Amino acid sequence: DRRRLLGPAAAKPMAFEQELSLHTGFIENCNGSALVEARSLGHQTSLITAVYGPRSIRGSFTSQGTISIQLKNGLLEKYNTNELKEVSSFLMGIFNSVVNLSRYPKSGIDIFVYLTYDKDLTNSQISSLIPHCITSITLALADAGIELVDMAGAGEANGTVVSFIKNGEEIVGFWKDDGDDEDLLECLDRCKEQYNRYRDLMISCLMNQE
Amino acid sequence: DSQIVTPGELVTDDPIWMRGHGTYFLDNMTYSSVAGTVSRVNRLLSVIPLKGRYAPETGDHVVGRIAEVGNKRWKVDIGGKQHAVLMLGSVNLPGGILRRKSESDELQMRSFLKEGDLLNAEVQSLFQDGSASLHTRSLKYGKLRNGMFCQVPSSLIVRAKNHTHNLPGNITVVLGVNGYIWLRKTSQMDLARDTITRLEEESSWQIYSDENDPSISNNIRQAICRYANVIKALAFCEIGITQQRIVSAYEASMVYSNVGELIEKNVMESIGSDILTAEKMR
Amino acid sequence: PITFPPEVLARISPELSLQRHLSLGIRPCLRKYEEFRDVAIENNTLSRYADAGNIDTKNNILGSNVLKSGKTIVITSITGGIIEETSEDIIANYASVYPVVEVERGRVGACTDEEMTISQKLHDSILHSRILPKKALKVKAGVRSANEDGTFSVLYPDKRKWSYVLYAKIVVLSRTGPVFDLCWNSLMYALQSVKLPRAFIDRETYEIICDQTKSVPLMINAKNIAFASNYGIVELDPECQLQNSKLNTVLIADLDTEAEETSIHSTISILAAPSGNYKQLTLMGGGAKITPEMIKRSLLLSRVRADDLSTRFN
Amino acid sequence: DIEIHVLEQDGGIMGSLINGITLALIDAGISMFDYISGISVGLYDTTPLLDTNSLEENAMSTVTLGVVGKSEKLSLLLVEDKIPLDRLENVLAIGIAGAHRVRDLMDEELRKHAQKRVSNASA
Amino acid sequence: DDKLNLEESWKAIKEMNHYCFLKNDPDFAFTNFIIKDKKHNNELLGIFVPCNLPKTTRKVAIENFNRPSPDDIIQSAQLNAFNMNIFEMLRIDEGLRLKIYKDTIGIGHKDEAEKLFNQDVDAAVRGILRNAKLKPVYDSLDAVRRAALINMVAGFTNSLRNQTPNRAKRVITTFRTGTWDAYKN
Amino acid sequence: HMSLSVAEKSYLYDSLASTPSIRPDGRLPHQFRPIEIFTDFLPSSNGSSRIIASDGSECIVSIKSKVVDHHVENELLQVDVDIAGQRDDALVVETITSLLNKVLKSGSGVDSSKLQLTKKYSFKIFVDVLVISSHSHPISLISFAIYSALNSTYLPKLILPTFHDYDMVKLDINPPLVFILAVVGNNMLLDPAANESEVANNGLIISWSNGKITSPIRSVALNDSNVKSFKPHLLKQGLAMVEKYAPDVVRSLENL
Amino acid sequence: DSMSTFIFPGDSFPVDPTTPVKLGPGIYCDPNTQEIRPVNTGVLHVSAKGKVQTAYIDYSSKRYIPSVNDFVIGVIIGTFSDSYKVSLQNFSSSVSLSYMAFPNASKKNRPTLQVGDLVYARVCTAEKELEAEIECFDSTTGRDAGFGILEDGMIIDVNLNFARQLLFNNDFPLLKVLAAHTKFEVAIGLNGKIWVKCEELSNTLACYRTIMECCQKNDTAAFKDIAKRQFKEIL
Amino acid sequence: FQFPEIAYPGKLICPQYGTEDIIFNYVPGPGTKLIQYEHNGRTLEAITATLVGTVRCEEEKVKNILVSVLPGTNLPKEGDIVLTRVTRLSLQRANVEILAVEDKPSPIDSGIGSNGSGIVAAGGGSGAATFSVSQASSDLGETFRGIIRSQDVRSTDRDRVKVIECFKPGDIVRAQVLSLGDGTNYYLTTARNDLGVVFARAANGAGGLMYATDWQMMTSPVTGATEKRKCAKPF
Ligand code: NA
Ligand code: NA
Repeated sequence: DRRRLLGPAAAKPMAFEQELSLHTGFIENCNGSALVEARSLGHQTSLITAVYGPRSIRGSFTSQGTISIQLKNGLLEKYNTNELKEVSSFLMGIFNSVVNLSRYPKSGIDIFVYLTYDKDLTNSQISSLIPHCITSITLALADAGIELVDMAGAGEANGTVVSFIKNGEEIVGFWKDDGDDEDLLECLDRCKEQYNRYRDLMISCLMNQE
Repeated sequence: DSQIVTPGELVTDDPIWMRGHGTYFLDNMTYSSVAGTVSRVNRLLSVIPLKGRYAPETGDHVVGRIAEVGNKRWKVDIGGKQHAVLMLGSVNLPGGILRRKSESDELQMRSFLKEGDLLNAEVQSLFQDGSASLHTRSLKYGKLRNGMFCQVPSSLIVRAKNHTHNLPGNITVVLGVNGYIWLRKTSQMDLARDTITRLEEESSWQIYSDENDPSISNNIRQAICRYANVIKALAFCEIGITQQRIVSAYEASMVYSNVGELIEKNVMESIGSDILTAEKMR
Repeated sequence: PITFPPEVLARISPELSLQRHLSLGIRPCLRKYEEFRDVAIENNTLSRYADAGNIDTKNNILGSNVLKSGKTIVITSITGGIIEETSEDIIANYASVYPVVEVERGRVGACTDEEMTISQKLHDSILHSRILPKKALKVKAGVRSANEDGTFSVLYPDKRKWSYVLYAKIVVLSRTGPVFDLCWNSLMYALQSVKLPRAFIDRETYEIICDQTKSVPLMINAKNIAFASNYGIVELDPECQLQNSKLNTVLIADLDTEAEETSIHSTISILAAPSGNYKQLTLMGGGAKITPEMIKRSLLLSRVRADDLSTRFN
Repeated sequence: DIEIHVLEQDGGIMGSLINGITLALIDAGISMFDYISGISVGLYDTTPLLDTNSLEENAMSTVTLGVVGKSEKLSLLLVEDKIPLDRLENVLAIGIAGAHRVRDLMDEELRKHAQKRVSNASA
Repeated sequence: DDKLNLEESWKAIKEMNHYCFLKNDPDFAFTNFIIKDKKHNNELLGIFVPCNLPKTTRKVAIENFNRPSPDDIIQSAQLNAFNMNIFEMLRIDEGLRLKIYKDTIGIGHKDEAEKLFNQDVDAAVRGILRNAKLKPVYDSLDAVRRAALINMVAGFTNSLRNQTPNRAKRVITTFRTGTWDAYKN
Repeated sequence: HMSLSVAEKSYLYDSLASTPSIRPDGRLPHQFRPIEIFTDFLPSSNGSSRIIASDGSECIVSIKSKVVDHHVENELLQVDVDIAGQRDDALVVETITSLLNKVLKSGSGVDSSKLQLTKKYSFKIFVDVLVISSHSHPISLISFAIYSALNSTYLPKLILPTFHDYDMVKLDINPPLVFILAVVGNNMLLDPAANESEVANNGLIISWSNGKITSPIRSVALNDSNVKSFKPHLLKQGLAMVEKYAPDVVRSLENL
Repeated sequence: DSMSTFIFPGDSFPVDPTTPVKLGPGIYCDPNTQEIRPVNTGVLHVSAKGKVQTAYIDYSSKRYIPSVNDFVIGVIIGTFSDSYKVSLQNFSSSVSLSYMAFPNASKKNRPTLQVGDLVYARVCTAEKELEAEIECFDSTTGRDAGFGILEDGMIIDVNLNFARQLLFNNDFPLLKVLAAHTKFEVAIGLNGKIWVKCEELSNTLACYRTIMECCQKNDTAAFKDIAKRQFKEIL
Repeated sequence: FQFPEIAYPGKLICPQYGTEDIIFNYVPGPGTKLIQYEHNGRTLEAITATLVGTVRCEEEKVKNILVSVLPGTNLPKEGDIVLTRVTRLSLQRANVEILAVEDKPSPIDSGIGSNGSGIVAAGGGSGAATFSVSQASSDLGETFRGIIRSQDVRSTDRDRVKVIECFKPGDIVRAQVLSLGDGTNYYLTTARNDLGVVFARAANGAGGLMYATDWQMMTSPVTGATEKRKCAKPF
């Protein structure tokens, strides 16, 4: 690498239900920002989002806003690039359903999600991580002053992530990747309860903070 | 029919001929630059390619899509080698001739035509590169509504006096010479191709409205689907598209009560051969 | 009476904003001339050896540091590797780390001039300040001998050579000004927390493998550990001075808030050791005349800042 | 824009690319002065071998030729491994000839495809 | 009748908008870590005003900016000239004198009562811009064809293709020559 | 196709959301468009397939194999996707790649035991996809091509492992199918056309194996213009629709 | 004054303070300090007087910067709606040449210049905020002023000092030693471009070679010799 | 009922209409949107806040009312006042870059220090050469670009406006957005008393700051010299 100090090439790498804290507007060089930390028994996570935008776009005139979402591995290179981009695409769909894009012609909104910390002491963790991503992105978008038709929420149960809006009446996101086979309804119910709690916490955070 | 020639082939050693497209020459020797048929029209010798993009000609009636909004002009996709241009002063503004040039309407060009809008237009003139300059000043030209778009190769569009036709089932077809085709609900303007009409003409105060007729019956929609499918069927059989062949395709397709059936290969071929046979027998 | 918020004033006329603030004895970052930003540190929280009782198996982080100054956050993580070696205070016998600085600003893509120069200067300054001797990176290979016949145990001394190679990933959130100092200090604390994993072995060659739990202290020369300071020299323009109802220059410490970064072109940066010696000095007279007095005050402030940063924790 | 996908490879792939381009460009109705025929010739000791496969391309030096139409003029001349100068010309001699044959083949297809699709389009 | 009553709608709004507020905020030493721990002059957040500058010259500047801008001068001039041109036109085609009227007060309704004329004229403008058909062409017409159109301003419309002997010649010619020339003589 | 005018979008949407839905070509909600498939045309590969759709979408799949130690390579099936006009860095390409890799994971995507040669060695399956042309989400297209390619895949026969020189054994496995659905209003559509996908409220990616609705299942925005939320009963509708109209796709693909 | 003196950027300006001095190239008036400071390395040049003396610094330069009343040789690189896009030097910012900027020119009667044509023009406008403008006519009367197309010649790249010396200094022997051998047409462009055309291609080539070789050599007296050896038509 | 005063995304403010007497028609302004929600198997048309802040329902000319949401207790739109920096000048137009929209800097990070130690443009460093167009909207310091045509400078005398006497490179100009324009440029105007140059430096950005003295003139305090601009009226 000509743009980085990677050191010697001869060298080889060394081989050998949950509480929530939500805060916004602590990053000064972007429009929106959100810190989300989650603590369940024998499992702790924490991630940060940053919304840069509405910014200018290269290319032809666009009739509406263009949202980009970038997942960044924090600390450990925990996940595959392909899976990260897949989740990114999923979230893009969700917030394409949520953000009021009509308000932002010829404009781009770039969202960055840093996965700083993800250590669960229990001895495919993407699924359990997605709802917190959605929480943080909704919080950061609301913090950036980016218009949202609703507060995008989500829940996870049995490898099934479901993202809701409108008091859980309708679905903006559905992610199911193995994680065993169970009937759909109770996963829906559990994820909806998680969604409602997360929603309450997010509005609360948006009323004590903004 | 005609002499089939390939690139680099000697067409004639005679220097008398003028030389059109598909040819190049060295002294008296004339060679072909494409694969196609030799064409002799008066003193003009040329070679017509078997395949090629739509080449716009002055006076052509085309359907196009707004690709770009620019400075005092629109860039429209016709399906040719280059984007056509549509000058601001080459369109009709909402109203009578009376309104003079404004800077304001130049600033709100997007209200008349925006990126994505389909329009019916005429090729006024050609630039040096061969790209088309367009105009929409006639009342029959403008933004297209109340229907569906489909397309065929431009070569399959046989030409006539008109390219906007009234078809049974109350559906008007707009056959662009570039192969771009619009299928719409027949309007009162469309109805008036016989031989309070003035109020009718003025009623289209909005020729840049993005709203459809609030009343489009399921019958008209089904018929739109059927016309689309049979036009695509004629295209698949490489049959030249004409009004009569379209209505004949429609009627012949009425055999299949479900319009979906028209998307299968053997059905398309059957409709095609039905039309050709019927044409040869008459 | 037309009015601009401090933010947009810093965008529109940085020089005017800076001068105007300085006319009141303050700065656009709301600190006075020689007032540093406070710093807060979470050390060795990301390392695998963070908890001696329950060592994280999946983790590969040898060292950790989380620094916060003003509103800027710097996260530094030290990973490692091993290279097979081939074949005094002089520079030849010293080593450095290989840092990758990632300053979080709006863009995505390859490294900016900022990131590249900060990385390289971190490397070079680690090398020249002589904080890390090559000898300390030497691996003492134990050997894995088989229990009787039936499994395996490893024996370490209380036959080729090998060397440790340290890598640093440094991410910077909420950048408001020059961030090299923060990166340096963060990397210093991080280096102090590094623990080197013990290593053992079994035209053909066998791989060396690190022990899962055992680790020895990365012995760095604490004498040579310096801390970073930066200063701006501003020339006061008589017309932009507020009424506050013949040329002057002022010294400014710990630059921030864009107005300062955009306006100030005369800068000093120091790596100073608590002992009294200096590890690095950079003078750039792009604007105002850099006088000896300014240099001396800068060295003084750098040394008190160094004592401060070295003492404030533990 | 020319978009090429090599699905299968067995040596002499450059000339193949050339031929594919010629065919596709002619099919597009895009005007050009003549055919360009691509061929490869290997040199085994004293004797040249026409249109080399993968096994022949290894353990042997090869020359790739891009010949314009029926002419002796070369659009492309590619030699990537060492060849005795005094034997190079000979290698070209057969190569050109081979390329000519290739032209005759491509031509032979086009005409047919023409003759077929100009007769059926009629009525 | 899928629609809901306004009262039912307000209800439904009250039930949808319901959420569970919670005053206090929820260990988490990292969040705490990231979230830890004058200027009454207002002369600093304004346009550059030189410290040197004397008060008199400041008064000069403020004075200069209190006087109308060149745009204002030309605009008001063009408006006044417009008013007297449209009165002079309407006068040439509709007589002027006071207090008696014979059907077929001065200008088609003290000659300071010209204000009333203006009052009338604006109404036409007020009346013209409102209806949506006309607004583009009036917006696009220059002062004199604009004047001819005001002159014309329900069933009078004839598709563009108290009284005067000759107005047709005068007004229509004015409408597509775009000059006051016919009126001048 | 793509970049329709607002008028066109309104017309198409109104037809597709009416009851019953009127599709631009008159298809039933569960009806597919005519496609044709060719196999066994790439001799160098262990398997091969080519699929052509009526709208022009064309895809090519190659099946190759190599011996690997399970212990060093836990993944015995790798899908590499190459879409023309799209860089390998592209978001959609890596998304499709990840998805396909998950549908075909040796874990439970397909039966890993069918690949085993020896307790230390096996065949790794390299599935190479080349999308020549696509006007809609090519996930079903690719899935079908891969199905055909795997159902006509032959591998060298075992006798360090040594193999028969001329005789080869047909790879026996039940490859999964991935279906794509368009959610338009209250209507579910199978095999969405480009114009249909331009106005669709949302989308459903639903995997399918041995006659069962299996994972992965995704909600996917077929565009960025009209992405709206949907009710759960629609999801149930989509699942039911797939498991109702999947065995006929399976019997159509598996009849040679 | 009359004595020209070598000078470096940053050196103290040595002219009379009480005497008014109009400042040419090389001399910079600092916008903040209002100090008169030299910014170019070369020879300081003070004209006698008149009404005020001109102080300028002649310095070696290869890159042309447009200034009004300069005679330049450009090449047409683009055609616009009401103007030509012209290049006075490769990699430099282009210059505008109005369609109206020609003799006997109206909106109906347009000039017949194509992309790739040589134009000999006068820099009429050289604002520091705007793109430079050239002209091919007398701006006052509107008739031909010896400007226009240059056909079938050969162009020669040359440093600015050489060109200025060629246009203004009549004691410069290059033109004279060239005239000694053949008849030729020459256009001198202060942008560092010299256009030459002879009746015979051989002679034009000879002119090209000898002009370039003369350009590379600092000594002036050598020219004649060079010309000789060059017009002896060696290969 | 009374409209709630605090607002968050997804919160419903009021139905489409209301009678209290006359029938107020509710128009979805900035921060709100008219969404048709579904409740009890039946339709409800409601104005929904899309932002966090205080809702406002103010009244402008059976009678409809503007419902919006203001943050506290962006993107250039038509009619918005933007503060710009003059980047280019030409006889026809003035190119500017939007630095702030309605007392809000855009972008939030200008990219200072990204390119090194000198004075470098937003994309004048190494980062600009390696920017991923595929994965991001724009580069670090990239700004919305705008154009002030010569016609759109003044309200009157629009035919013969000299932009060189109105703006200079580096000037900070207060403008209003006429049109969205194209992908590259917004179209702006200064044709109002409060619109125009709000900041300027003598010698085209090189000298010290000048202050506005008259509608068409600023002057430098240290030099006393006057320069011609189109000054936006302070206070
Ligand atoms: Na956009
Ligand atoms: Na050939």
